[PDB]
Amino acid sequence: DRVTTQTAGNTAINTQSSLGVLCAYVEDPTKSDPPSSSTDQPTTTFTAIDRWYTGRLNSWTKAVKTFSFQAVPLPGAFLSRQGGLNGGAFTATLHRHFLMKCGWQVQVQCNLTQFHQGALLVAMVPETTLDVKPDGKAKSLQELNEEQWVEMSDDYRTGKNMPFQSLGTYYRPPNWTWGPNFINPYQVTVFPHQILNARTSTSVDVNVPYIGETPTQSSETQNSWTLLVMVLVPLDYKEGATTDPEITFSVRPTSPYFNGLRNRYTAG
Amino acid sequence: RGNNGNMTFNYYANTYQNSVDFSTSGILNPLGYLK
Amino acid sequence: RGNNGNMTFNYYANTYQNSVDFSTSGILNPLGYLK
Amino acid sequence: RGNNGNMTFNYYANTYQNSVDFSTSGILNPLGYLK
Amino acid sequence: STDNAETGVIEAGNTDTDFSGELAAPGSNHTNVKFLFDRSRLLNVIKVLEKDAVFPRPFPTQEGAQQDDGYFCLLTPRPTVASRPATRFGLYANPSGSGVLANTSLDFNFYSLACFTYFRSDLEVTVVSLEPDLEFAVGWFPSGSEYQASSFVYDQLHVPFHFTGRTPRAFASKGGKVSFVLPWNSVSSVLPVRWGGASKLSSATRGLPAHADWGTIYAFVPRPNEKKSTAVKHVAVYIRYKNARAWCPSMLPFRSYK
Amino acid sequence: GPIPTAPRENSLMFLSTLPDDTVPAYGNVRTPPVNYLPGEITDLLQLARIPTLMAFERVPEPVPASDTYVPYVAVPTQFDDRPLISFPITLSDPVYQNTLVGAISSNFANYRGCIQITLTFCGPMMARGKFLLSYSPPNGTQPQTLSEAMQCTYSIWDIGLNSSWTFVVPYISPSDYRETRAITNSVYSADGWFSLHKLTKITLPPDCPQSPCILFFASAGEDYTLRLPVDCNPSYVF
Amino acid sequence: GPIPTAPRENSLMFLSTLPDDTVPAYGNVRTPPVNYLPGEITDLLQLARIPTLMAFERVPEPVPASDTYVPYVAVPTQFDDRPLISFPITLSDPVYQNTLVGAISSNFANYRGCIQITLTFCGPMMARGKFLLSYSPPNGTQPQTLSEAMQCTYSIWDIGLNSSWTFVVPYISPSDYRETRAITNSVYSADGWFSLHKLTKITLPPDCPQSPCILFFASAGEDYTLRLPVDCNPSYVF
Amino acid sequence: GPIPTAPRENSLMFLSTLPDDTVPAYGNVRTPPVNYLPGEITDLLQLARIPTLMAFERVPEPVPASDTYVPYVAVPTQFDDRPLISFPITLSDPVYQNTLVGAISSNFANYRGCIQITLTFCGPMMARGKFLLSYSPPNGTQPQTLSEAMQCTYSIWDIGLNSSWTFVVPYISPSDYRETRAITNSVYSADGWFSLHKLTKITLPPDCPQSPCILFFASAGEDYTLRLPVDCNPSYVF
Repeated sequence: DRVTTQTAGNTAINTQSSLGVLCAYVEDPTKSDPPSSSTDQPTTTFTAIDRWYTGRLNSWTKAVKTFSFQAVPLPGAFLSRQGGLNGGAFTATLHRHFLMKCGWQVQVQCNLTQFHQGALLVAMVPETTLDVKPDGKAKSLQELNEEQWVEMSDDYRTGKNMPFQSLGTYYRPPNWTWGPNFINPYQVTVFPHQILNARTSTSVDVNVPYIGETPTQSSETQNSWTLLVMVLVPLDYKEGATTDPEITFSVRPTSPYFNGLRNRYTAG
Repeated sequence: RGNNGNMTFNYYANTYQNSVDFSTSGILNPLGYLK
Repeated sequence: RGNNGNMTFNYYANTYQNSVDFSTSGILNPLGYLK
Repeated sequence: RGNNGNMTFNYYANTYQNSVDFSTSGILNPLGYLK
Repeated sequence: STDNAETGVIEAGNTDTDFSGELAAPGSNHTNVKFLFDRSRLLNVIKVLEKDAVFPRPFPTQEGAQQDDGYFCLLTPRPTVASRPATRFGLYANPSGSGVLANTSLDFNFYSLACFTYFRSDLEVTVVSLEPDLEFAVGWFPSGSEYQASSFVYDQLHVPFHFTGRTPRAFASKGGKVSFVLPWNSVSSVLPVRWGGASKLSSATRGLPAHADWGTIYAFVPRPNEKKSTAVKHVAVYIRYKNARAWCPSMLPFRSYK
Repeated sequence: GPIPTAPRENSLMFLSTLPDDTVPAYGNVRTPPVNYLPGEITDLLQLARIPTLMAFERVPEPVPASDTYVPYVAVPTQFDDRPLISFPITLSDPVYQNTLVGAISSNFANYRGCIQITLTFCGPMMARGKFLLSYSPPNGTQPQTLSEAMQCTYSIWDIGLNSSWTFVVPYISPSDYRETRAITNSVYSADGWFSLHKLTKITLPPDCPQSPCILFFASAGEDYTLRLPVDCNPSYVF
Repeated sequence: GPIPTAPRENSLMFLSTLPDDTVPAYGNVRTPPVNYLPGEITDLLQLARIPTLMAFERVPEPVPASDTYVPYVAVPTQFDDRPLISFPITLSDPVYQNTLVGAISSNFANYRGCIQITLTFCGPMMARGKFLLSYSPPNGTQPQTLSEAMQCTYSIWDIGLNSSWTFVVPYISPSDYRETRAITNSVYSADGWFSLHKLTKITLPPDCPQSPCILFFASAGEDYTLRLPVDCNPSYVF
Repeated sequence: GPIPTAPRENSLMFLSTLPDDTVPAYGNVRTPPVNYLPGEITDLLQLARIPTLMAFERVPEPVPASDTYVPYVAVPTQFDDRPLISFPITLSDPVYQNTLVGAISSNFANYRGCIQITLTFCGPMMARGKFLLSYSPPNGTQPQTLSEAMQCTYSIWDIGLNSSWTFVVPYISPSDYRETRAITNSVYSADGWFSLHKLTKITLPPDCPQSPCILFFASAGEDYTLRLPVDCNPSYVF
């Protein structure tokens, strides 16, 4: 049963190496109630947002070290058009509503074949500030193109580089040492995940529901789910094989609830 | 249960000893499934 | 009820723990009506 | 029994006041026998 | 047995799967979330108020600010700085310099076993004096509330307003202790152990939640402002999580190999 | 025999909010009963539901004294594409400061439910006009344009036989409860803006007085709820 | 009348692990309910059963920096009768230090049940080979020979269609429980060694890359149990 | 409401022998069960009933060292009308000092019931002889004559096929209990004497070894009982 073609709206995506769909942490992340904390009528789903959206990540290479990763914030990639992920009607609905609640269906494709070795960890990781620089501003697409991969080091292991409020001249500047948005890179397999091994498959499936600190969250600021693509085993091949395989990803929202209908968002 | 042993008698009512959530209107579960 | 949680047992009688008025012989009420 | 006299009432549950062993799956006995 | 780890699901096996044997019988349940976190541990050490405080200003605090640092304790497992919620934990490695040394706090025991993303519990607070035979009292105000920073005059003695109010005040005896349990008082459903959002639409800091707390406590002497000596006194804070529940399995902190 | 007891560590502590009774010293006292006296108040939300006057500054720019705050907004004949009056939905804002909803709620930490704004046209009966009343969710910039107000939650109010319009501000919040006081001015405390725009100009027959006035009331909806009593502000006594 | 009481000698003692409730100060508070939020964690062994990556040094002898610890062991073509990787079954050892089993268990004093080691072959599909995975009971000298590994508890793993092998380490202990941390390195804390030997060499068609890698996971069996919570190590914050 | 209580004058007193439980600090702990382990000891009188060796000095007068105490009494061929061995029935006497009856009972204040003295003839099978074993009640002078031993409680023991004789010392006391240790050497602590007399000489065929030996055991009867535990003697550790 490795051939699966999954249909949503007017978009159908196909794979011939399906490992199955990782359903965590409920038996169906589409089974869900109207959000109890808002009393206006929610804007529910319709068939032009009941569809998949496809974007591009940076190329995986021999030079990419172990545990180097790419971070795709959701819904932040739609807001920033990261990797060409234009969201159409879904992004148009995002910019016009104050609250947003949904789960996510994600599929990441990478075009491996035989005579190649390597493994990619593909996880949906709650909750990250990995899309943000240590100065507190979000990464631009130029900066995401210049990395080309985020290197694991002392920072991002301990949380030392997470965004912070400066204390000011009144206080002594403290030695920042630790933070709770660390990545423990050996433990990323606790999250809803699959492994894109070169040996066995070209695509992976993860299916996640809505989670949050509140039964709905603000459309502009939430980062409750993040598509993390992390190298476990580096790429190796002999010369004459395909250099620089590409990584694409396909994102579908599940059971969206929109609240607080208002005009298009303009920043301050 | 929790780290509690004095089970015989409770002096205060439940809604004063603890919070309760408002109405809107072992054997372990696996954290992941395959289709 | 009031700000009281120890509901199980009262040591003193009601007419000693509180006053009571002598004999002579939620859903909210509106404070105003229109005719 | 042991050196215990306050037998009427126990405040804490048995598994908190004492240990209990886990499941796997007077007149005096003589310490020796002859065949 | 043969598997595919790329599945993301791996069945928890036993000795009898490949070899000859049987299941080891269960004999403990201490990994239960309601059992594990239901124990008291040292949160923070705060100074004792002897006068009406001026609450610490929001960041960035500038020069010449007249304020009383080190007296207020956020009831958070999350890291704090200068009685306000923080993202990074900070410490001071060297004495020399000039400027105010900000108070920072953590629950190391919590993050050693969180291991999860979301948390909710009631909170037993226990207050222990570090000075012998101290007569002291505990003032609390909930999440979203603030300190009432003024005094009133009785018989030409300035009596601060934090001696009273609608929020709980607990007077300890001479050398006594204070213990009480607090409900989950936030506007939020749960406390985020780790957070990726932003509280404001403009100039907010990513990963800093606004109301991931059970309120703020402070210690004060139950005597008016005229009664004061120079000797500073200290108070330790103990917290215990009641009816703890957890959601969304996640990571444990990195352990350095040096 | 003596009952064995283990006094806890918090013994002899006075706790101001303790939910338990104390010992009576002067019992067996009967008070005069209260059969005759009407108007018994079970719950303070019964007075929160009663509409009371808001406050605004009268006119820009010159005023004889800044204390001249007024419960109405005058409607000028001049047209410019900005709202006549606007205020944030934030219960610590001065526009609610002397309303019963703001004064009662300011002694509580949290609120839930809808605020009900009531308008009253106090102009002459011969006056005709239309107003657009719009509630905006929080945004990076407050809306000012009538086209921007039209994209929000809005209702058009017509001047006619009935003089009043009750506008229920919808409860749109990410969390189940909202903070009464905007300390950090977060999304949990400031719930956007209500604004008044004139749709058409007010038309008058001759010898009518110019610039009629709209009287403003604030009131709590039937679903309105308050939680977590806090210390009062004693600023009023000084 | 006053009840006669005899307070015990441990009166007014604060005990941090006391299994009893204290007095509530701020009751009658209802929190927002939690119907919507999935993934509720009843027990930490549910996360202990989840496989996570182990750690080893990459290659001997020269390394650019000693911090280059890696979740896999590379398989060289060279043959010598020693295991490729070996580590003691001791939950305080650095090979478990950043696994969930080691990190969770290190805050507990005792464990019972089986550790489940999961291997993953990340080489190319055209690669063929065989490995011998052996668990040794404690001994005066750690076994190194393949003949010595064959005499222990062992399983042969074949490279093929299925890429992974789950090796359950058997629970062989003199006592019912075992110590998590090897203070004195006794028989109650160190339960021997797991070792990996290559049975046959890995065979490759030409233009395959040399030295494929085996990815290592550690996980708790379904019979795994933890007891006696202890104080944490705060070394991570410094 | 607060329950009215009257704490007694002995409040906060620690009493080492209090028959009541204290507060648990570390509950919910399950220990490993004990199904496999036999030999469970319910009561120390089960070990008191087990016979153990008494002690006497070997031979008068010259000894190489006074530490040469011996569990038997040698039987010489010489005849004189005095007992071969005698000892008081007093559980603090050195003859009981390293028996289980004396060592267990010395940590108790009182005893009741019978002491059972067991004799064992360790000489050759060809030996024949007769002994008179006599228990004397307390008297102004200890009896020494065989005619005086015959007037007391006595039994004649014959050497033959069965090698052992169990002599039960009768419980003859004015009070229901007797003191273990003779402080003042009163009638309540010293219960007379047991004595061994030879009735006939031991006869031997030639080439038998001279002076056979009788091995002595002390043991508690089935009616033996101990009461009132006291402080131990720590003299053994120095």
